[PDB]
Amino acid sequence: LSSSLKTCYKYLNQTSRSFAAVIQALDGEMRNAVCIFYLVLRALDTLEDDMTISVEKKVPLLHNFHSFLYQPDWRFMESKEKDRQVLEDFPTISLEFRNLAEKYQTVIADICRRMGIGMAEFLDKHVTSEQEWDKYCHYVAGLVGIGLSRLFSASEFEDPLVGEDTERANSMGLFLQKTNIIRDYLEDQQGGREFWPQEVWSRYVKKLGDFALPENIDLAVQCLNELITNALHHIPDVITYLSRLRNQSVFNFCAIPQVMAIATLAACYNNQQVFKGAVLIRLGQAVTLMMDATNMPAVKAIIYQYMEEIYHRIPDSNPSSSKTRQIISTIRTQ
Amino acid sequence: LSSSLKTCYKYLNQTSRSFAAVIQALDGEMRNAVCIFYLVLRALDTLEDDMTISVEKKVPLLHNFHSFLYQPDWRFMESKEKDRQVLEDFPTISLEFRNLAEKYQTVIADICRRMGIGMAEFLDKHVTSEQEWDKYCHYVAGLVGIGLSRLFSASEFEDPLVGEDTERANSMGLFLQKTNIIRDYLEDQQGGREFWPQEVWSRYVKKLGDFALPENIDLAVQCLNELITNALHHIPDVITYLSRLRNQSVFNFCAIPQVMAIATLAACYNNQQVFKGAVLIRLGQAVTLMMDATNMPAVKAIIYQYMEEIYHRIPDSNPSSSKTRQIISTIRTQ
Amino acid sequence: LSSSLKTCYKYLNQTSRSFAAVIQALDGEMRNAVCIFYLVLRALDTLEDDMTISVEKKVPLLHNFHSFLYQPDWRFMESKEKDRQVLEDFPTISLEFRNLAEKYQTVIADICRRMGIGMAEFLDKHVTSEQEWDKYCHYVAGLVGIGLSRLFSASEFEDPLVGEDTERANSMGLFLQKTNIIRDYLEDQQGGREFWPQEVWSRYVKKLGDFALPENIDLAVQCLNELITNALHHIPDVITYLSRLRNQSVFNFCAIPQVMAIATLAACYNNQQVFKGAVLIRLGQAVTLMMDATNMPAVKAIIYQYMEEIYHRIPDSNPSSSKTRQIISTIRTQ
Amino acid sequence: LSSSLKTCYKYLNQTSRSFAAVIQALDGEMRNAVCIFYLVLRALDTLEDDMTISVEKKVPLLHNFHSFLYQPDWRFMESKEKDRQVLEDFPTISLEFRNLAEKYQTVIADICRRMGIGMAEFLDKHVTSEQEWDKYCHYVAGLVGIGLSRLFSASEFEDPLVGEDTERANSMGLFLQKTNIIRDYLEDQQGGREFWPQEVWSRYVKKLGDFALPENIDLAVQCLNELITNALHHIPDVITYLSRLRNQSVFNFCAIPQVMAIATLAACYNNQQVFKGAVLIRLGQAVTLMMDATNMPAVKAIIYQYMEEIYHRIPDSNPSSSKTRQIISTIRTQ
Amino acid sequence: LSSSLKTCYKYLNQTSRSFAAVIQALDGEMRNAVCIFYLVLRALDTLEDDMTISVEKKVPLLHNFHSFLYQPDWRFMESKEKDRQVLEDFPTISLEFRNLAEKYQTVIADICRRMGIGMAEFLDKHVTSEQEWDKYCHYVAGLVGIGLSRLFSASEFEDPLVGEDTERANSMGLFLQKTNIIRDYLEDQQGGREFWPQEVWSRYVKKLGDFALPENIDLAVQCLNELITNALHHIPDVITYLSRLRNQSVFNFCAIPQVMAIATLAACYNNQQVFKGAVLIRLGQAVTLMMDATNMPAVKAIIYQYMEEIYHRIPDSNPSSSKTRQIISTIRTQ
Amino acid sequence: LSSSLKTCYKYLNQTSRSFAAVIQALDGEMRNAVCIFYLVLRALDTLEDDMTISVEKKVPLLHNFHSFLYQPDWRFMESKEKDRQVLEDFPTISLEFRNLAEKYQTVIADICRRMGIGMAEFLDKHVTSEQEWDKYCHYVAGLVGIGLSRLFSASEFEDPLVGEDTERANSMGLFLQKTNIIRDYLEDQQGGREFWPQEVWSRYVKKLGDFALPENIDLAVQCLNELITNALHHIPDVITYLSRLRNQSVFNFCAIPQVMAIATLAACYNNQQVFKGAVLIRLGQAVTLMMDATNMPAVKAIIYQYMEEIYHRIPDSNPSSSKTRQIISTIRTQ
Ligand SMILES: CCCCCCCCCC[n+]1ccn(CC(P(=O)([O-])O)P(=O)(O)O)c1
Repeated sequence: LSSSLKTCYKYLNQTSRSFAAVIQALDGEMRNAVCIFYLVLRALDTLEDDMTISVEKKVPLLHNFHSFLYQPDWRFMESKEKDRQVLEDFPTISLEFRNLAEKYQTVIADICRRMGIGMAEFLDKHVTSEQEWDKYCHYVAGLVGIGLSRLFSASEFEDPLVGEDTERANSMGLFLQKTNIIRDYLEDQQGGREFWPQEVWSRYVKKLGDFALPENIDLAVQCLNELITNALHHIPDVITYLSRLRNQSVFNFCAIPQVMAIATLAACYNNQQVFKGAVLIRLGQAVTLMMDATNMPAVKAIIYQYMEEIYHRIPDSNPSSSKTRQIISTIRTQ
Repeated sequence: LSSSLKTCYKYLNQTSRSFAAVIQALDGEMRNAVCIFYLVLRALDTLEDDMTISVEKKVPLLHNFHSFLYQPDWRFMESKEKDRQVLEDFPTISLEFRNLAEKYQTVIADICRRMGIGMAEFLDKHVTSEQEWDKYCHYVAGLVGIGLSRLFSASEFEDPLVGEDTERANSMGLFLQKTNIIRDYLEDQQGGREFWPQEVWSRYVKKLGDFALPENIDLAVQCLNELITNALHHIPDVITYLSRLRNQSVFNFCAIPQVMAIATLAACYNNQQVFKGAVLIRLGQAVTLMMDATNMPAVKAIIYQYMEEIYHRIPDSNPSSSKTRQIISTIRTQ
Repeated sequence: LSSSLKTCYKYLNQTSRSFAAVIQALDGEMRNAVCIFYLVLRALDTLEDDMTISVEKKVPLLHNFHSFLYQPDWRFMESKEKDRQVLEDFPTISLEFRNLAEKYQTVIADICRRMGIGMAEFLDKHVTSEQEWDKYCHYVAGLVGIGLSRLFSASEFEDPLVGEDTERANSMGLFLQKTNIIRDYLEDQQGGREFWPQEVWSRYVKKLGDFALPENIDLAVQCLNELITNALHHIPDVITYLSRLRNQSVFNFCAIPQVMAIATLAACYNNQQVFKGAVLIRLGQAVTLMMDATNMPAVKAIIYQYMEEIYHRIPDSNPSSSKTRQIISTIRTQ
Repeated sequence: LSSSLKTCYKYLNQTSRSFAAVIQALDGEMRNAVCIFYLVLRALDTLEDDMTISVEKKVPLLHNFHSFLYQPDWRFMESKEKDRQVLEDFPTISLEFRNLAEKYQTVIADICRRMGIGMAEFLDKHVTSEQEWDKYCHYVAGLVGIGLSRLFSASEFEDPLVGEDTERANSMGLFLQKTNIIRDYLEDQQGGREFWPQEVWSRYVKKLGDFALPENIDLAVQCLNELITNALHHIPDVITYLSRLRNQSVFNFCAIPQVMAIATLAACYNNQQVFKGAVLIRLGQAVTLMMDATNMPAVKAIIYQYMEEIYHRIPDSNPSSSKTRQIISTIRTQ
Repeated sequence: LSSSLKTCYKYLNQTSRSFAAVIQALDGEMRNAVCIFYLVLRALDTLEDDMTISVEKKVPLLHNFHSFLYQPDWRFMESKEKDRQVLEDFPTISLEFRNLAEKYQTVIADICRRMGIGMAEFLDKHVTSEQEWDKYCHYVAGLVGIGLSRLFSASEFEDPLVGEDTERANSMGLFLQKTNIIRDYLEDQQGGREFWPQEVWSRYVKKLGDFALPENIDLAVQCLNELITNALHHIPDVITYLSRLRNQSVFNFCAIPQVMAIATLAACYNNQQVFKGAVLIRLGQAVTLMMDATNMPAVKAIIYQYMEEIYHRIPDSNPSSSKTRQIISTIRTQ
Repeated sequence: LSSSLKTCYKYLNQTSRSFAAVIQALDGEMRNAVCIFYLVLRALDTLEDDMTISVEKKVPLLHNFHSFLYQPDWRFMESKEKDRQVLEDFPTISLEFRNLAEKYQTVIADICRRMGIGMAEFLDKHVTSEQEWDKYCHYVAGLVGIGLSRLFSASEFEDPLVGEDTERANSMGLFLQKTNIIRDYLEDQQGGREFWPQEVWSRYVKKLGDFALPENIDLAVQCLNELITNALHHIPDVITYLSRLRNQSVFNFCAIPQVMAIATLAACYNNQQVFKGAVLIRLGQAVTLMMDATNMPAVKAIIYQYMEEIYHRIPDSNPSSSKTRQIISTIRTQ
């Protein structure tokens, strides 16, 4: 019907290779709510990425983005980023945002407000400590998990307990983000962006860029393995979060991406290829090829299979070997 | 128990490459009702297929087929087709037909009667307009969908609405038949049959067979895309139909073929391979590799994913490009 | 919490390539109960396998194994088998066994007692009759299915009937054991172990080992098909058992191995490769690659498909051909 | 099966009028856990109650009571209290405690250690301030609510948030205790124990025992009303707590006592009978006489009705009148 | 939060002795929506009540009441009725009305309009025919059931069919209103209000008020029984309606009142007390004393028991004996 | 609609003091199916009760009763029993029976047959051993439970596992029957019928009627307790049976009768009143007066409370005492 809503779903598919389908498969009111949430977040993220926008011009844009949702004519025409159209045709997006029930608007605007402050905070600095890593990931992904959880509950398709558990919801976002940051080292490196925590990579090399030098491959993998081990600590929370869900369309939406990130970490673990090029995500063992990620018991088994894929490859010599076995042990035994 | 019922199930597995498994997995009374229904339709389809049966003899056979279901000793012994066994031993099958609850008999006979009349009508002509294309598919597949739907409701395993909404049920069949007709262009051409609507292909070449000529590949593909674009229009109905199902065994039976057809059309889209041989039914992206077609939400996501696969390949120079984008856009927004 | 329980799960993953994942996915109490059960069975199985332990020395260990579960310090340090770790660190396993609720201990201890008795029984004899084959399989697998079934009922996650029907539960074990025995012919031969029932292979050759000879390949496949035909008889019971399950985690745990077994039999049927090396278990038709083994209707479909995969490869000449067709027919018509 | 567990349930019934039935009705694991938890707390409570034991001998016992749980032979044979049997045959109870899953053991032991510390602390003093009243109630009731919530979560029959939100769990306990303390004024005076906050009753009389004086009945009722108004403040939390529950057996166990407590408070409100004898708990209005406390909405309705029963009888002349009306309004509106 | 909303709930508990509790127990948005709806209906009803308000001054107030919802300052200070508080502080109510999601406002406003119209229409006449009785009940209660039903569907806590089947919803209001009109005969007569249909009572006496004269007690009871029999015809629709509800909080809200109405009719049937004083609503047999009205099957059982309580007390010589038996027979059999 | 069906429901209410309401509350096809099943069962029982019918005339009526269901004009106008109307108007009943789906007919027919056979057998003898007592109860109550269970499963409102479990369905029946037999001793004696197992009452008195003698009150009570103790042994099965149920209407129907019987036994236990006059069924403690029997945990709680009510009154001086405690402790610990 609505031509503007049509445009939004067009944008959703243009900017989301890996979420559009599951988003469109969401039950009732969640469909549009999550679609709109994805688009405005996409716009806020594009603003953050655009390095052609000076920091002093970017801070206000990020700080006041949540208010733009209520400015019918607001738009940004100076972006040179690839997803710039959601910024250039933002009026069509904010229009549909204002068409959403108020309970959804409140959540989306709140997350944008907080995300903007968070992104602005890290514009002038690099992630140093692992604690700072969690903070950054909390700002660009954790809040997304929290926001989404609140939309699920406000829609009534999910229990109020889902949106209430902000800790676990934050973990869902932290896990996906860390996995992406780890996987995209080379890509981010070649792009002038540094996301790997400094207090970690500085124990291996002088400059993050050195992991890009073939003569430092050994040290690079060791660091890679330490970061992966860090990310695995979020899996217990992920499993707890998914176990609470009761709506199938919501379960598929939340589970598939977590399982893909896990498959991603398994393929990247102790993999020199992370620093040479792209890594191929292989489908799995025999038991996995018999199930898919659409029921909780099956999701656990698929995760456990991937954990052993890793556990099996842990080199006694890796300086994170014990930590890696420990967290995988915890995941198995829980 | 019954040896004749056993023989029936033997013939089902011998004559149904892709439906036998799901049919045998159907709950209660539906199992036998659908088994027999499949057997008589296959027998009817074989009569129509056999080019060694003169039109003079064929017309009466197709018109009166439905009544043979009531004649204990009727059988045909002159078929040369591969599945002739269901015809030569029709008494065994007709015997089991008469054992079904009267309510299922009504549906089965009614569909055979209408289908036979329909097949007789197309013995002396080819499909011309797109309207005739729908009419033809209605007779050989649409009615099959209507029949099955009415059986589902009659058995009470599915809501009355399932059997009542004949339009949606018809679409389910039309989508599969059109998809198969598109896929099998080359196999049918070498077989002496023409199913592609003449009013569509005549606007590209002079004879349908011209598409098999390496020098016409481009026009051939433009026609392929137009027809695929025609088939895509049934998807909203397929989704509506599937979303109404409540029985797991019925859901698997109905959803599996649909998703298969959809992946098939995605693989054929703008693919020149359609005119050189058989086409690869890929595997999917990552989001799909983690989902199977057993719950509505997952099916929607898989369908939406295949829709994007097609959307990504729509060349701007294709004369149907705008139409193809249009229908996909509607499927996303609904 | 407990580090001993963690060690147990470490052992589970070290000794079980294909069960660990689905075992860890079991709901609540069944998780640790099945884990521990798997581990004690594995310890008992290892003692049994060890050919460096004389029969006189071995018998008392098998007979009293169930009692060692209550000897806090008991362990066995003289094994050279691959999984000896579970025997050498048995106190860690029995400690957790004694932590399980008493109702579970009773079931596990009872199965261990009866299994040791049976295992002792066969230390000095080979399998002769087919009836002896069922008894041996009952001892090393059938009882496992009965034990597990009693754990499911006692946990209340499954109906009281699952545990009470020892016959259906027994068939579950027999089917997996027979399938493995059939598949591992060559590996067992080169190991000095013989499990194919003598009365069956003797009607084809003088020494079971002759099947390993290239010149007897024809008689080999014939024996292979007769045994496979024997195994198929448990499938009706397998299906009955699975259709009573109501817990999803227990369903995945029970269904997946049975399906893998069936896929294996289909692959081995009329295959010379069984006598030359490892057999490649391949994908499946189209209808199967669309579904996974996590819902009863889908499992039925998957099974029916493999049945037809065997059925239509049955050589007219084969001595069992008519037996094979008859059981498959019974499986479909039920 | 085991007579020691049978014996435990025997003691559970001898020592609990209003809990034994609902406790035995708890699903799976929670049954024995809560049963044992109840028995040990009853044993601890019996020691504390016994004025026959000297303070310097009682303190160490209360402090180390948690440790006896691990001492197979520990037992107390010098008590004169009615429920002395649980102390005399503690080995039976501790044996079963040690048979519970470790996760339950640590929760129970932890609560017993903390409860003992608080109990010892209040041996030589009475409740002065209202803040002290919460503290005393925390030690003898709040912690039980926290302990039970942790057990519910650990059993997985309830959400992780139930065991995490110790504040809400605490309120469940404080509400029941305060109510009982308010109700049992007379009974306690005649027993030599003082539980009404001195800082509260002191503003009305000179000695708590004066409310027992006919001539002071009016000051009494006013103090009664002030304390009840204090208790009514835990209701919002009680509603928050009960709203998170998803297991019916746990819901019954938690909701029934809360509702009875609220009925008791409504009956005692501005009732002189409190200072004369036992107060009878009425029938409830018409709306409540068609609803039982087994589903949250019904429980809410029941609670709201009792709130009105109290709101209707608030005397303007009462000094707490405004406060009372306020808390009720907050409960109504949330 | 909002002090105005707080005030609204205070008035709800002031003006509604029997709906306040279940309204406050409604889930999410239905809570405030229904509370406000009740308040505005109460104000409209109180205007209509005030005899101190001349006809030509009242008619406008009734017709334009639906508009005062949007007049921020609108308020009436000349009422003497007991619930005058809601008219004097109407802006507070109207304010909260405007805070509701428009989809709710739309429903409420539409009902207040159609209600004021009908109310106006009856200001100068009495109820003559039975058809006119239905019309009057439609206006003061039927429309209410429609409005509430439409609020439920718009909240989506209930299926769309609920707000769709206006006839069934109308029946809900008609059953309650008739029951109350029957029950409050004396109270209404003493107030100068006559709601019993003249075409029914004039067959017994000359003036409806004569039923208040002890000498006409027998005739009064006969008429009483005729009207009750009339009311019973709405029961089939009440059961149908309730059976479609899916939200527990909505079910309690709807079922409790209906069950209390049926119990009231049962107590009033062939009961002289109706004309002497008030009637006590009876416990219930033994089967009912074992269930509450919170689940459909239980509600049906309660309803059937009350029908039998009536059926057994039907006097053969009663003028409606056959009609009464007929409808109760219809109810049992459906 | 059907006037014959209406008449059927009139007889249900006429002949069934307690079950009518809950039977009419059953979902869909179970309603009529169970109503009709109750009527035929009542007719068949009335034939048996009629002592004016000679044994040689009675026997054939019983054995062939099951065939009368298909004999349209069959009826019996010679009964003097109070419920004779069901026999005289049997054609109305047999008519509606034949309107029931064939699946329901089979069960009812099958049950009547087997029940008639069993009733004939006991026409000339008395219940001797307790094993005989179970046999009799099996024929007049147990089979009813087996039938109902099958009707539930056949209707598909209850899982197939309910119909299958015959031993527990039997226990359900045996418990009610034994309970009524124990309660109606006096009434059965003054009626010339003896049902207490001779082998048990013979160890107390010479003639079962002696218990009616005030001089044997002590031996009477003792015998009473020994029988009640006997009955209690069915409770574990009763609890297991109900725990399996999933449909609410079926649950109320099954649960309520069992709770009443339990309450009955509780009131009768060690109560002389049994031999003097009608026994009264008490309220039930505080906790129970808070729950109804519509959810399994509440039912367990109710049962457990009544069990305590009996355990409390077990006199050490009784000779069954140990047996009584033993069984109750088992019902509690399981
Ligand atoms: C599967 C749940 C039901 C299993 C038991 C079904 C048979 C019950 C046998 C007891 N029985 C015998 C006579 N009655 C009639 C009973 P009623 O219809 O309420 O008059 P009651 O006189 O109250 O005991 C019941």
